[PDB]
Amino acid sequence: VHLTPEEKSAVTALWGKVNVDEVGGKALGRLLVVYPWTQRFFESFGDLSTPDAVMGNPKVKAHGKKVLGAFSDGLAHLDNLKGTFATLSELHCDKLHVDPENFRLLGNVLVCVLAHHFGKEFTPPVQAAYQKVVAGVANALAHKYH
Amino acid sequence: VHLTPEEKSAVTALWGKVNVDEVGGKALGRLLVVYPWTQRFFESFGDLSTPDAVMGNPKVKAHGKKVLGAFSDGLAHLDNLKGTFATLSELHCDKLHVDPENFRLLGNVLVCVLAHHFGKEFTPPVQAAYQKVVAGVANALAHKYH
Amino acid sequence: VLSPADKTNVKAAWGKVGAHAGEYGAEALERMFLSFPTTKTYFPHFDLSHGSAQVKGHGKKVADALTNAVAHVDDMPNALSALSDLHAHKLRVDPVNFKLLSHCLLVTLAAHLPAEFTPAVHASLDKFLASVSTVLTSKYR
Amino acid sequence: VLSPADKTNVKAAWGKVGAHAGEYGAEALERMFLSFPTTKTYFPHFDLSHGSAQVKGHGKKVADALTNAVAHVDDMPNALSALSDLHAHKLRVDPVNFKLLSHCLLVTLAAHLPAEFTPAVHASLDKFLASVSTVLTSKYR
Ligand code: HEM
Ligand code: HEM
Ligand code: HEM
Ligand code: HEM
Repeated sequence: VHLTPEEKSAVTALWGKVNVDEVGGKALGRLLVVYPWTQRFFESFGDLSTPDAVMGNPKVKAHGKKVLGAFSDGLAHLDNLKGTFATLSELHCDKLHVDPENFRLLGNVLVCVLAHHFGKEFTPPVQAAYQKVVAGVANALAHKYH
Repeated sequence: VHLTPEEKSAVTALWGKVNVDEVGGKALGRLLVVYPWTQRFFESFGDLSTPDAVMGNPKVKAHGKKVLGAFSDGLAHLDNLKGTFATLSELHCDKLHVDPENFRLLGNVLVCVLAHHFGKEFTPPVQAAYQKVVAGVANALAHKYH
Repeated sequence: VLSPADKTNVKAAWGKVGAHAGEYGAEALERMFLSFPTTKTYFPHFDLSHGSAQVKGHGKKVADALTNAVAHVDDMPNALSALSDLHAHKLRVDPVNFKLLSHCLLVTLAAHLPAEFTPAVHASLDKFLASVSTVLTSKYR
Repeated sequence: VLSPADKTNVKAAWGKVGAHAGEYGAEALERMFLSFPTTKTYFPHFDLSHGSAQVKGHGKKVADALTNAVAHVDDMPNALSALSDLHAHKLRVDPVNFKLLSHCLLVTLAAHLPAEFTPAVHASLDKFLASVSTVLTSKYR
């Protein structure tokens, strides 16, 4: 993903202030609320019946964590996204059957959450860098689909 | 992009049958008829106010043959579509100010025209190959946007 | 909105499809699974191989929905109502996939309609399939 | 469409935008231009430099149209009719770009309205902007 050196810098600096169960949990939870069809993967969770329900779900939170952890490690490999996500891309296609469009939606929600959480600090140039990151991650997770 | 032997073979073979000149006019004409907002770029071609006007316009045919001619030239470089279309890419960004979404629309219309012209010979598998090619060309012509 | 020329072109086109609607449905589905492998994520239970009777039967149903909609072009949200619920409330296919199916239906119609699939008819059929796609996703949230 | 609840949420949130209309519009436009450079293709006739008067003025008009939309939420296609004519007949911006500006508008609102931007409110605003985008593209073809 063609980030500039300073864009990489911006992403990392900002990412240092993120707690993830909180942030991962927040991004996944808002995905399920704003785009509720993504819950299709979530019959198991029972109450996802309201926004407060989704956001407080310990299940959602633990999965947010798992998802952003993977996403966090990709920041260490920004020149190797297809590589670092390949066997993960295969899992999501072969076993989990998740339409890659869901990755794009999560990415936009992750951006919205980051803006909400950091406020003015989430400047237009910072956002643009993160938009490349979330696009690169989605594209890497989609790459082994067949 | 990446095509299987089956796919490259279908692309080459079908295109041997393609009168690029005729297919160009038809594809550009259809783009302007089907997605009429694309006419915003062709104001100097004159009258484009009905399907019959667009499809009978000689500047539309002329330009179609230039577009598809450049597309054709690209089929001989399927493994470095970016390097092959970089110049054109720059032209379309910096001089012509053409939103790359237009390229996706033309690929989808080009696919419809090959289907229409070739009928049953444009099999699902041949389509799949062309879909990979047109999405490649489009990402290539979008690549130098900034 | 679908214009009266659109509705005319759609009825003329679908009228020419005739008893092959069902067949063109499955073909549209095969084209979609091959051209756009991500759509296969919604059919993990189906054998999606060429010739699959599951694909053929599902194609018949899709083609049949499109038939009712033509039959009732002036009030498509009614004709299709039962069906938008099903997608909005159960199947939960992301909206982006409807454009992919639509494109593949258009390619199938083009491949079988040498005379009928004029630019004007192509234009009307694309608007019709977008309209169907909009009805089918209208209750999604 | 928009439920009574989405209408309530939109009015409440946009109400807090208040006199920051131009600032938030201009900000959203700037977010769009940096995040999605292809959108600059529609504004080659602007100085898109940071701070430019052209971006600030257009920001204002975009936000004022949205205040118009919020204020006539029970009748947006009429309220928006002139603007839908304009994008359909003249500007002719490809519909995909409306998703990109709507996203940047959500981001701007998130960054500025920490209290108001709950998950429920985020959802109603996303639906509202999609509705706006639909009316603005309804006459395209
Ligand atoms: C931001 C992009 C994403 C990343 C980096 C990511 C990462 C991961 C990782 C590391 C796992 C570990 C799975 C395991 O072996 O237990 C996982 C599992 C899983 N993912 Fe993704 N994920 C992403 C997006 C999504 C989205 C948007 C959805 C659905 C809307 C989804 C659905 C799932 C499911 C259903 C599992 C299995 C969970 C379980 O069985 O406990 N993923 N993901
Ligand atoms: C996607 C494949 C396309 C290819 C390969 C392509 C190629 C070309 C070529 C070869 C030229 C002639 C310029 C030159 O080198 O002298 C051209 C010009 C141009 N292109 Fe594209 N084109 C593509 C799609 C599009 C689309 C979809 C649009 C807009 C809807 C567009 C808008 C234009 C315009 C407005 C001109 C200038 C025409 C004039 O001379 O007035 N192109 N392109
Ligand atoms: C032109 C747009 C579409 C139409 C008209 C349509 C129509 C239908 C119909 C008629 C059924 C069966 C209803 C019944 O059982 O009574 C159905 C089911 C289904 N549709 Fe859609 N559909 C469309 C788009 C899509 C798309 C794009 C996808 C996914 C890519 C999709 C995925 C499904 C699935 C997974 C089922 C259930 C199939 C099964 O397991 O039997 N549909 N649809
Ligand atoms: C929320 C969606 C949008 C709203 C509310 C909106 C509103 C407006 C308004 C109020 C104007 C000024 C018209 C006048 O002079 O009376 C305008 C013009 C314009 N809009 Fe839109 N618009 C939207 C989406 C878009 C998008 C997505 C694009 C392209 C990325 C775009 C491109 C333009 C352009 C190029 C102009 C003319 C600018 C000028 O030269 O002054 N619009 N829009």
